[PDB]
Amino acid sequence: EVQLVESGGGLVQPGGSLRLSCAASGFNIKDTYIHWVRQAPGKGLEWVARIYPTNGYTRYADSVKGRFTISADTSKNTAYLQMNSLRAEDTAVYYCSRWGGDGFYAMDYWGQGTLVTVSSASTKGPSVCPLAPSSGTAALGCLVKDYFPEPVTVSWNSGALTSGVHTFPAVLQSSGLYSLSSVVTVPSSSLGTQTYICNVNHKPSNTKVDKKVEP
Amino acid sequence: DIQMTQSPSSLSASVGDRVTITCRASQDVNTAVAWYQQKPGKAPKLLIYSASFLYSGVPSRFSGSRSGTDFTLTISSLQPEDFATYYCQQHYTTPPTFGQGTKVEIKRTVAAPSVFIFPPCDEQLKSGTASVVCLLNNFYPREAKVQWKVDNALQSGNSQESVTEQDSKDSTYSLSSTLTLSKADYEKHKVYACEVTHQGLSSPVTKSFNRGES
Repeated sequence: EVQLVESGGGLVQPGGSLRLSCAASGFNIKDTYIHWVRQAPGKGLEWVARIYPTNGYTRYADSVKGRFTISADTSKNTAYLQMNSLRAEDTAVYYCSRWGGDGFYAMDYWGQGTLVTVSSASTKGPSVCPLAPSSGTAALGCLVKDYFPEPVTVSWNSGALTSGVHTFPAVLQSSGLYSLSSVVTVPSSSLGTQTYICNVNHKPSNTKVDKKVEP
Repeated sequence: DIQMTQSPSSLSASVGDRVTITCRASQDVNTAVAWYQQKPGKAPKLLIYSASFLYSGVPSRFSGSRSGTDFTLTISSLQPEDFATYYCQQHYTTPPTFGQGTKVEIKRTVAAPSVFIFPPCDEQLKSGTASVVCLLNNFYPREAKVQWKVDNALQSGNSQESVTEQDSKDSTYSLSSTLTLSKADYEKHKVYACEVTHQGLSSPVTKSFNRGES
């Protein structure tokens, strides 16, 4: 079972530094090249660096060379990206990836990515506000307001309610804080026959909230 | 670095349609090109390698080909699940480079949104800001005009929209529009209305509430 798992991402001030790691299992990184590829929110994919872990040879994109250092530890089956002199432009999800083959130089396996946010703004937890059904089809929701940085996750009834759910992408307000809504449509008659709880988790601030949405 | 010019930037085709996505290399790249599919909030996934070879576990409707420096991705029969951004990639010389993507969209019959307005809650108010939410549910096409009226005066620049990804099954969109005022300003007005114009509605739909009643 091939797995790539990135860690180390988070909030860091401009001019600061951060070390990412890409832990591999189900294959030996010595048998291939490992890459870091990054994506800024709403933007395309940008290759950052790569390493051949057997001899440790490295290449970099112009946009990062001199600031970023890729490395590897073949016994721990893990690649690293030391990121120094970080700028606002470096803000992105960072994926690590492999070619994984002899004459097979496509990127067949990718990790799930780690989010690096370069900003002077501090961490703040969301307020969670229920959106009540007002009274066919009724709608209700939860507003998750003024949190930083991304990401926020939301489920309904601990993941048991999924049908009709819409959790919208966050919007960035002019204040520099995020907010997002999650809603669900339900039959109007159902409103007296079940409770609805939205489960909000903001990892960066360690804020967990469970608001009941009362009609 | 070698530039990979991908066209079109976005497209819309119906289920069963033959879609064709083109990528052109600025320098020679041999057959060292791959194609990826990216769904929102997730890693890219490999479709094609070395220009023309299907990667195992990818449906047969995905294929690839080359014509010198022109590279083509063909989805022979588009499906509701194929909503994504597709990327070409040369890996002939370092740095490997990606095209800027092609957003594929599923075309379907028109569907009018249901509309819901939500007032701000008591908790949020005390913080010094009030948010009013308008929900458009399960509609197509994406294009929708959502206008905010406060005491019948049209608002500008104080709302923000967000849209879900196309529904994997019924190929519709949903949309949230949040109107943000101050607690002070919100307290000075009575009638809050969301006005929705859309291809599937014969005339604009309005949902409103009055502050003081709910």
